[PDB]
Amino acid sequence: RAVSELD
Amino acid sequence: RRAVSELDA
Amino acid sequence: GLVDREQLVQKARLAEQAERYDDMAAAMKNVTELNEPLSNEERNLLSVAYKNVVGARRSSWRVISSIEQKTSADGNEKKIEMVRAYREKIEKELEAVCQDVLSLLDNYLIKNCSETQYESKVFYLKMKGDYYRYLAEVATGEKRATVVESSEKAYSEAHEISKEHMQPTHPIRLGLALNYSVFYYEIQNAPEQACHLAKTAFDDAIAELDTLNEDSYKDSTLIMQLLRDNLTLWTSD
Amino acid sequence: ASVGLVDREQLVQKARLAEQAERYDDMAAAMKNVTELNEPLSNEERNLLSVAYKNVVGARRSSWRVISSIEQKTSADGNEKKIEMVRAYREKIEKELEAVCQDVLSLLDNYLIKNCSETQYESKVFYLKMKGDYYRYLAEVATGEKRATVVESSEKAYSEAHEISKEHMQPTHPIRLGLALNYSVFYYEIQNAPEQACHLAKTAFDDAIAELDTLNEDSYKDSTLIMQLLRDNLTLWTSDQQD
Repeated sequence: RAVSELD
Repeated sequence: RRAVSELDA
Repeated sequence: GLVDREQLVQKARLAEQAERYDDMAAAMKNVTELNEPLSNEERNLLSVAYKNVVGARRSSWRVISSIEQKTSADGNEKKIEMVRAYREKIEKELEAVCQDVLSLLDNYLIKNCSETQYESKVFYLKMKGDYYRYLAEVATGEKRATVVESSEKAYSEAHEISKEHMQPTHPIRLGLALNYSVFYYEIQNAPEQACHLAKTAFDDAIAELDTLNEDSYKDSTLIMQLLRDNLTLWTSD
Repeated sequence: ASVGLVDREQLVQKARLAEQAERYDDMAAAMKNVTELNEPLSNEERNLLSVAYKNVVGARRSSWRVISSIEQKTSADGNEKKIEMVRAYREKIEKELEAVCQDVLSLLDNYLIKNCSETQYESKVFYLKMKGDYYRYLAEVATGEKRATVVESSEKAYSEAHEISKEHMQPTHPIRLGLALNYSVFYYEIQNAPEQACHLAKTAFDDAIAELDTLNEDSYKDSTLIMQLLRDNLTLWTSDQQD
């Protein structure tokens, strides 16, 4: 699976 | 630093 | 300016360090409700609080959704019901947090952006796309279709604005490309668009990478990695 | 149907689910319900309860520590508005932490320990150690006469568990080792008595080593895990002796 922001 | 008590995960 | 705003931001900062994101979100919601614009720091404290609050529920939801699928194959009524119910319970929490944020975005944050505050309008629209996306992860049927459309409109509008008035290395414009690409891949199931978008945004950033400050160079490359990682992963079958 | 699903097996199943979802509040509430049916708990069930409440209270301990520490650098700078705010928020966490502690302690006193028959030594020890742990957690945040009272309450539970475990359980049993581990920590952190802490940890380690020869390969992994911690603590406690 994909990755989104790192916050 | 501290001592460690019984663990789990 | 008739209740003490600085205290609320300070409570938010505290809560963050205590990893108490529910408190944090409630503070920043209060700050937002005072109806004045948010600083860059304050924007992020809101973004961070709600991202963590909803994230804990996305993570739970996934673990349970997955248990529900091996469980249903074994055909136990009592257990299938129980798991279905508990998944639902988590869903309703997740959606309630999502409305909470989305309502702040529609009725305070985006509303009170002046025509030339392009950075803020983009941040908030991306955020609006994110949270409709999170609803789409757990929706089905007509409900899903509606929030998918709502996500597209927000991500799309943020794209237009960011294309014209922000440079291709800006972290926010990269982050948008990153999340919008993920929307395409995971919710629309459209790999070729996902990749095109991620690639385009990566390439456009590389072009301007020559003359980046050493401060912003660390900020942009961090996000550009993730674009690349995804692309690599997506172009692999 | 919609999670008004109440029979005993269902509740334990909700507890298991909640645990995998890392929703410990839910988990604790399920296991509290199981406990309140007034029947004994299996080994698995005991641990589910233990794990739920340990995680719930552990989140608040962790928060409490981060804020207590912020309160101490903050008071040196002398800002009224901030000193008050922090104080108030620390208190808020304290009250949550204590409420959870009573919740468990009440289950222990009025269900779990109460319904132990004289020869269920393993259960009585688990539960008494637990009781000592949670009175210890109260002691971490108490001050004055309140502190003195819960410190005493911790000692009584840890002490009784010790007597029972010494006679009727072997020195390699994970529970007897865990008790020694936590009781040693009680001594060092709450009583501030390093020499007892060490003696107890050392004695319990040595006694376990003696019987280590003929441990099953199943229980060998369980005991050594805990024995490491005993040792780690001992090493830490005796790497800053009189210098």
